[PDB]
Amino acid sequence: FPYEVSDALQDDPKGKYSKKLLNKLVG
Amino acid sequence: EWMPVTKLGRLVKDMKIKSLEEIYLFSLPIKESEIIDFFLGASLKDEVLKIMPVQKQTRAGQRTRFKAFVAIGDYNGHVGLGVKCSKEVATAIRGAIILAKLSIVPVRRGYWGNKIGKPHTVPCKVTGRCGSVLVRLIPAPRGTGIVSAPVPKKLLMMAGIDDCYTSARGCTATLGNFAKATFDAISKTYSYLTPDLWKETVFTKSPYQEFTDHLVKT
Amino acid sequence: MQNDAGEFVDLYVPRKCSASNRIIGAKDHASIQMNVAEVDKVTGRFNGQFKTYAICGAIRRMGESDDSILRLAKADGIVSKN
Amino acid sequence: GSLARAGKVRGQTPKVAKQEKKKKKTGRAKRRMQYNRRFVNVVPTFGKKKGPNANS
Amino acid sequence: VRMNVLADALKSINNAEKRGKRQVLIRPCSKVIVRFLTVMMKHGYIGEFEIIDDHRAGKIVVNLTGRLNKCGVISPRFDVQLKDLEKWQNNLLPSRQFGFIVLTTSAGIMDHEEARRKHTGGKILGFFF
Amino acid sequence: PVARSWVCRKTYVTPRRPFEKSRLDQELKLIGEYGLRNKREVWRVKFTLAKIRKAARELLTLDEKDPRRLFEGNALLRRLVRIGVLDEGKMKLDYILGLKIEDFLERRLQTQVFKLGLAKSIHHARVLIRQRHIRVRKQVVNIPSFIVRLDSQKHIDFSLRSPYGGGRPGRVKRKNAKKG
Amino acid sequence: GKCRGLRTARKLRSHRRDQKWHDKQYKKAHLGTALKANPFGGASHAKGIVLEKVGVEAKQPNSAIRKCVRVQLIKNGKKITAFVPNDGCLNFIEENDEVLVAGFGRKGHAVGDIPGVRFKVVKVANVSLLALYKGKKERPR
RNA sequence: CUUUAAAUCCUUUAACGAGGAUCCAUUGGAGGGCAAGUCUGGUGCCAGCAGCCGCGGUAAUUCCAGCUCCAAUAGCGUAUAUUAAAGUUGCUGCAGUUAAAAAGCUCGUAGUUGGAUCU
Repeated sequence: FPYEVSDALQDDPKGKYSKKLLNKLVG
Repeated sequence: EWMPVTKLGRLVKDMKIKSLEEIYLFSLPIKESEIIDFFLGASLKDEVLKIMPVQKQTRAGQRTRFKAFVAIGDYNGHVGLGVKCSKEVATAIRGAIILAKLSIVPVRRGYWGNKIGKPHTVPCKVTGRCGSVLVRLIPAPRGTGIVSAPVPKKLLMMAGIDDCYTSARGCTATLGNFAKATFDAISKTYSYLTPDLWKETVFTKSPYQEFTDHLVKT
Repeated sequence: MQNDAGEFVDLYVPRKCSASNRIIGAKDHASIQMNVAEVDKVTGRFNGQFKTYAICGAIRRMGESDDSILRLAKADGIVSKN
Repeated sequence: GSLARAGKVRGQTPKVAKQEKKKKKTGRAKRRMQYNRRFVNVVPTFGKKKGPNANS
Repeated sequence: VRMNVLADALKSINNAEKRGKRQVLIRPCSKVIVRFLTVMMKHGYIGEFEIIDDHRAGKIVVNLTGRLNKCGVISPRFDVQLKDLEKWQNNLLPSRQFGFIVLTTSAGIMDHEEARRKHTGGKILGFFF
Repeated sequence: PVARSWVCRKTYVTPRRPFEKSRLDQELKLIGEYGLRNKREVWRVKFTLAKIRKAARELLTLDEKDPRRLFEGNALLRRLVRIGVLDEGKMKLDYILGLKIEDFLERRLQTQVFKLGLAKSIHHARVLIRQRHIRVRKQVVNIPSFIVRLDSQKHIDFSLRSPYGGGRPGRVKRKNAKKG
Repeated sequence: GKCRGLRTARKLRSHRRDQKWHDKQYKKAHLGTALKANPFGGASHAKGIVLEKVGVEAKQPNSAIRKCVRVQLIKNGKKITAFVPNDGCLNFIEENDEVLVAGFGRKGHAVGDIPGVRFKVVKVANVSLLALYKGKKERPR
């Protein structure tokens, strides 16, 4: 599991990088 | 190891129920994902369709939960779709995989024209609805592929459908409603009465009736 | 459910409601399969045979399961007349 | 507003010359190289996210 | 007022079939309704029906085998040529394996497959599957 | 007025979605497996198969005894068999819909030159054809996309004038032999 | 509901004709006021003389001085505000010189921050701005 | 040589012609949509980017550059018109309670549509 991307998402659900992390988790 | 907590789980674990289709025949709820692991665990593939951050306004800030949409299914006529909301993303994905396994439905496949070989497309035009999202599946000729948006395409490929035409109305940007409408349309394939299904239903003994002795003696 | 050669290609063959001839879906958890014991004509005892009636959840929801099962039993001779 | 700052950042950045590197292949050879990279030999595939331009 | 008594008949059959009822009362009856019902019955979609003879206009009691997914009318009765029949039956029918388009034809009221067999067009009355 | 003809036609179609990972991977796999120059070759073969499928579909909507259906389906099936894409056993229009793009890609001159042992790889096959080393029957063929017919398959040889197939060593070998 | 009659073709056609005028895109295309009001007069590009250089303040969420030029089109004499896209590219334009201007990309609509600007400078002194920016060409003296 | 009035071009010989085969492939991009780097340096709500949402106020994955990557490729970007996407003109096939919307209400001509029935 990519815990890196999920943890960065939980750091900022609406952050500047939130869309990129959400797209990364999808798949 | 797996210790079942229901009669259906025990019957499946004890090699008394031959296939998942014997459970589907009696419309029995499946409450243990280990049954699905027992029957299709060697071919199930899951994809995360979306992680969606939902927020509840609280007195101090916004509470944030993550909603995972997971489509599962072997590419041979079974598919499920599960949605799980959790504090953490990994927990949401695990729970959504479990819920997708629990919601796996049989998929009926038909022929567009002539019936050479194995079925490739939906048996007829079917429609699924979910919150203003309407998804229509139309039988397509051999080799057409799936003419659909990416989300219904994922669900339909995971359902073993080879060729399909798709029409979508409503707010398909709502990925959850899109996925649920596609799942509903795919589910309606086996509930649609066609003339080949007019032959009188010959009832067989239920799993809870056929193996009652095993349940009592256990 | 058949192909050109003649082999059956469906994954399974779903049951139909005994009251409406509609297909009972694989997720119709309100649907039932009542088993009605059959009785020896002379002794009045359970002879091991039974009549099976599958009723979809739609009929049970509208309250018609009672009358539907009564009609099915009457047609089978389990329920007498008047 | 004032138009005085026009080529401000572009003029004030340190000019760094492009490094000399060997030419890349073109046409069928470039696509062959891409195909080999993506499909033929791939070791780090163990269920984790790897991008073609990952800096980590 | 009431135009297209066939539309009323088909909609009543549709609603009765959706409600799960075993019999539907159709009034008024007409020749076109009877021929449409005969077309539907020859394919096993409705089963036997009876014409109650009033002295004004017919009534019909149609027994309902629970096979009819949908019976509908097309209004207006568009004139249909043989080359244009595939488009109609691709728009109206759920599959190429089942379902019929009813046409009134100089050779009678009949489904699209038999219209093809007789090599003839007509006016679309309705459909059922 | 001119004595010229302006009948010209585009041989491919660009995909609707430019950046789709699954399609990019499939096309790159085809390119690498068959030694294609670019994505336009994949799109050209895809367009050919698409037109064939459209014709077969339109024929399958006609009556089975339609004179036009019989004539044009027979012609289309004969054409598909002639290039080896279809087998002679499957002479029904329903088997056209079961054809793949790789079926047509096998019948290129490049694929056949590689598969007949005349080249060590598909890229060697392409550069051999482009360098006038390959002939079909007695015609020196120079086009990698030359679709080999069924009866032209056994006549792909190595050219009577190429250094590999009949003599006259090339520029490099002659220069080196002159040097020493 | 809508009319479904074998002889309603006139009513259907007339209703569609009338209700097409309630479509913004159709009415703009087929009314003629937009073409009269369009500074380019339906053209994709136009030439003008740079009247002056102006700085437009970006809209409120953003803070910048977008470097535009007031130009006057040769074909009709209208005064246009045209954005100069890249940075330092305003140094290439000099007042009272020829400039080729295109639309800004939204078919007569302001783009992004720059308010009321729907044109961008494409060429100056008959050499493209992209060639000047990359140093491929220089201003003709 | 051939071609052609005559030529050119293509084809055909022959001679020379490749190892940074320097006989050098570009045009756009790398936050999302949408394939591809929260790598390094600079700038610091400036300059600029950005079709849209947005990025930039000292760790900028978005600007200016270097490296790397990826999209198409002898082609690629931009503007504009147009078609599909648009079931956002709806005949197929849209809407009208509250999102835009049923005339204040009736009559009423043209228009449109009109019940069963005749081997």
